[PDB]
Amino acid sequence: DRATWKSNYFLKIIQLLDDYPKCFIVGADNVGSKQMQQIRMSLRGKAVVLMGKNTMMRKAIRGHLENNPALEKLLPHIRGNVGFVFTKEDLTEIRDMLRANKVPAAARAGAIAPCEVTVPAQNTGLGPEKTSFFQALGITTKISRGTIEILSDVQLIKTGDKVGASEATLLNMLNISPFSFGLVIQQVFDNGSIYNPEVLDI
Amino acid sequence: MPPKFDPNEIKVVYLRCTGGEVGATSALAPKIGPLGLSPKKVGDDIAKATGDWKGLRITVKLTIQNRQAQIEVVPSASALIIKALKEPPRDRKKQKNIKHSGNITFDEIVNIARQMRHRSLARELSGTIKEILGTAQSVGCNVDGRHPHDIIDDINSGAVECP
Amino acid sequence: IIEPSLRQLAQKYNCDKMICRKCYARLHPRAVNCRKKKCGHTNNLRPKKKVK
Amino acid sequence: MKTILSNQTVDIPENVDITLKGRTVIVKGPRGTLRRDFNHINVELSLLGKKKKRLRVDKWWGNRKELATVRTICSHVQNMIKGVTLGFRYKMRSVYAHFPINVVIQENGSLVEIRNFLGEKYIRRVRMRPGVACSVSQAQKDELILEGNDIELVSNSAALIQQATTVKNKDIRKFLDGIYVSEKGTVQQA
RNA sequence: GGUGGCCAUGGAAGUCGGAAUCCGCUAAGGAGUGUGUAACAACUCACCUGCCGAAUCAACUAGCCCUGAAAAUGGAUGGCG
Ligand SMILES: [Mg+2]
Ligand SMILES: [Zn+2]
Repeated sequence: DRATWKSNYFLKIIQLLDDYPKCFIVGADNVGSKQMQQIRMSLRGKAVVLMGKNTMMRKAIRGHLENNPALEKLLPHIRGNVGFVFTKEDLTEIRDMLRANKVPAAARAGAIAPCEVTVPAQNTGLGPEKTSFFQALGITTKISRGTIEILSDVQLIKTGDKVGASEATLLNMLNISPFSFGLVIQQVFDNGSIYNPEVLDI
Repeated sequence: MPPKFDPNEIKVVYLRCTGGEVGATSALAPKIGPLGLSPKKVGDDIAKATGDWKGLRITVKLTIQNRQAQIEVVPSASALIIKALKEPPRDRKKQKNIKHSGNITFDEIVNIARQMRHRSLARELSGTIKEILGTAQSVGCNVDGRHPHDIIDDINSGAVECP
Repeated sequence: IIEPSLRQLAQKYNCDKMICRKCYARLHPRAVNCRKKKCGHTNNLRPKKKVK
Repeated sequence: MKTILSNQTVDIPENVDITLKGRTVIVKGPRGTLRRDFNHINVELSLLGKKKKRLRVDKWWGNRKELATVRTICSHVQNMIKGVTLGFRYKMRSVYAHFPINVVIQENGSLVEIRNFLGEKYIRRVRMRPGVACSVSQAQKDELILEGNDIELVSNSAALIQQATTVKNKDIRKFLDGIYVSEKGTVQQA
């Protein structure tokens, strides 16, 4: 292992940067080895997932080929766990939408993201009293026979504001599963273009 | 099975291995079997009739529950079939020269083996599994007058007929 | 009796230790070397015995 | 081999004002003032950053074993800064099978009073050092909070009661009782 | 993962022990370093990633000191040091 086997990987990345002009930059922060086995067979008709390491900053050395330019805009995104998924048949969003499977969900304290999180005034179904994660904050609740309700509603936390630990743990007890977007898609490249998942991009 | 002790059919799965005749030494499943409304004896000896007329060299064994019905299917395991692809059955009370015996062809019967490898493998189509289940040997040693050893390097068949 | 996270606090402080085979001196888990001048700074270490 | 130079800059925050009397560093921030002498270690402590931005410790004609110490001074200074901005908090959770360790602070910090560890009649007493305010916690059951500016002082004092509470002539694999440190942190976190 | 792989069944599905003994997904994961587990799991370690920024590591071999190193009227580099 590793002056030859290294110099081997180099010839397979340089191949799919030429042959495959459609590039999907994927974030796999949480993943299993049996997970990827299944994602590659569920997309065997279509895509080619390519997993490497630091060296992915060798778009420079295909760009060095006295040849390609716009590969400079691929530079800021080879950072903090990333792989690319090269595909012939793309065709825009429509294969990209069917990829989004079950997952986070999750939700953790110290996070920020997506939109205004709501908990429609629905009857919870947790064990009785269990009102202490509501009583700690402030929502109007009642024991109608046995199980618990919220008899009112509002947005708990708004966009840009931090989610506390007690307001995170109560949301994942309720089954309401928001704040997430990891193993899915980070930034597309299609012909020197700069897409942005805030939302036209799909 | 869910807030209060419910069910709603019985279509629940349990898997077992091993098999001489059946069991019966104050034993079968228990733990999973008893609470479940099955038994230890009738749904034991009906596991004979289906896991029989030749299996007597260890098995894998999925038993599907329906109310108190235990369906005794023999789901084929990759090495179990390659032990039953042998110059086969000597069985028990000799045996004695042991089960490292090892000489058995399976030239296209390993094709039929890698065919009956139902789903499991998440497969590149034959030409790689042909080598996965060809490489898992210890008994036989490949095709009439060869060794697995040198099939691994190549396989000028199967490839474009299995896709 | 004694809650798991609570226990494995005390364990951290009395049980997971290396120990010198020469001087019986008690050492942290990472030790590749003893502290003591008496044994001659040995390297002959073993884990402290986990109670059955 | 003597190494011509080794050095290190500590990045001092806008809150605090260190002012070194020759070698002796004094530090005053929000919380209080600390002092410490490096009248042993023998280095050159400059305060190069104007406005007041850098402590820089030199070391200079130093062989290996004094080069070590460049970084250790550099530490007891950060460790002061964290102490006089934030202030430290060591938590220590009492642990047992059976006899409830029965703690009771008794002037302000100062006297930490321990009946009943392992059914023992002798009531262990422990002094804190100056500037160390012990206090029995809330929001948790068997748990002390040792607050102070000085790491040195706060962690003898943890250790004093952590060590005052030791069993003898037993299996301390089995007899896992006493008071011990669970969480070294700060008062304010930022 | 193919996978209660094979031997061993007393359990050893990676693991009291051994022949062995390699493919897929590959990224990379040894048919396994261990914990431990009746066996698993659960955990861990190889392998491989994420984050950081430039020197790092291992076995020898020598120099100097430390240990091995324990004796009886009090105590001798000559003493003082
Ligand atoms: Mg005793
Ligand atoms: Zn020692």
